[PDB]
Amino acid sequence: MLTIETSKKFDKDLKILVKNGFDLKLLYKVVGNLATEQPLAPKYKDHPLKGGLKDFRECHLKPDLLLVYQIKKQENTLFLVRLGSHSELF
Repeated sequence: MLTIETSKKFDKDLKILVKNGFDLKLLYKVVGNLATEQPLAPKYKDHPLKGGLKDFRECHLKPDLLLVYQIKKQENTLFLVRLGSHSELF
């Protein structure tokens, strides 16, 4: 399967959600849904970004939370990017 990587800005994102209301295992648990992309909220539904950067896609595991990440088939790994909410971060 594909591993799970983390970025810098990402580490600073969870710290803001964990205080307001978030779980640690939730991420390692949602990974199974990120690789398959089954839920992603029916009304939301994951989608690409396009515009010079095709290797970039964001989803929403929760009804009020996004999740930007980038896949790397070169070594089958799931590298995350961002995660949280617009109102939360700002």
